[PDB]
Amino acid sequence: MDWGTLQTILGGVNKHSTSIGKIWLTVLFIFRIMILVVAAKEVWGDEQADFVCNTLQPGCKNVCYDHYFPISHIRLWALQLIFVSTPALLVAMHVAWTYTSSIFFRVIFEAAFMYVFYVMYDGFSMQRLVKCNAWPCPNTVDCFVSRPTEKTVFTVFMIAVSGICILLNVTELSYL
Amino acid sequence: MDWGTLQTILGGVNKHSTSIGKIWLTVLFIFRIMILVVAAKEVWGDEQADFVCNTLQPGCKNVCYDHYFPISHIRLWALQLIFVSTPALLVAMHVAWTYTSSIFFRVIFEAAFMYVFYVMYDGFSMQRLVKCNAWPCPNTVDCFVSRPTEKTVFTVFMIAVSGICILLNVTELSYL
Repeated sequence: MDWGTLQTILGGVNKHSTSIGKIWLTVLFIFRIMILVVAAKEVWGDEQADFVCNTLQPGCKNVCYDHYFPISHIRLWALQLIFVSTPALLVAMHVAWTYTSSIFFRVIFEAAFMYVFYVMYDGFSMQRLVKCNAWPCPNTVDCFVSRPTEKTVFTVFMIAVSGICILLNVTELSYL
Repeated sequence: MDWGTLQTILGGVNKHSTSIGKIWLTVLFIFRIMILVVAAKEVWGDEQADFVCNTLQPGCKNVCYDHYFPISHIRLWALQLIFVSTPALLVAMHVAWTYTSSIFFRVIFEAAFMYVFYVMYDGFSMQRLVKCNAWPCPNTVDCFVSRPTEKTVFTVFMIAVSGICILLNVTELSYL
């Protein structure tokens, strides 16, 4: 891939005691894109052949995999970014009803993804072994995970990023 | 093995217009012993590793094997013989309440084994493929058999033998 190949005329800088946010926020935008693609198919890209189930039950790997991973972290992120992406191309150029409502959209989205995330991954963690007692899964069986530490780390990162994103997003939203 | 190694003094033969049965019946006794041991562990002796089940279900071979073969033919025979065996050593020597009741026992046993047999192997046959839909056997699966023709043949034999056994057994039971 390659994303962004024309940014040369940016001599105009800020002078006020504000609009520091847009710097921080474009930086976090670009950042999160890199951070994503660089580790995109490279942490969670694997986790299909990595959910070993101690059994001889047919299918129970698939069963428990959806049971505990309806969706992977990186998708909720990918979405979180895209919904939080549309205000970016908006704020690309501003001076001359929406504009600040773009800022607010950007806030509330990111908030939503945080909440529903912690609803799903309660404990902000990756259990080393998830058991499973699904229908075909004849009793409570065991179902492993690879690299739970890893995924936990990058999750801590992205959530911290979400917090700072919103804090400057809102710190300039709160101009009154 | 070796069974029977002392029979020399049998010069006394029958002269009446009866007791032909005891000849026929001792012959059928000895016969069925040979017939058994010669093919004993040699037709049904195999059928443990011979009940292939098209599946990947664990255990479903054992499951369906008991399902369709609670017990093998040769056991019902083995029993049929033994219950029908005790009157033999009785009638070994006779001239001088039981004696004829031994004959009747010998009849009714053999009859019973015939009936319950056909209850179990209905159709006097060996199906080339028995399906199976047991609990672990996830859907209706297939479960093969080896040498069904063979076993069918020797079954036809033993049942015919049962018929003639009883017919002479009773033909001399019916003396009045």
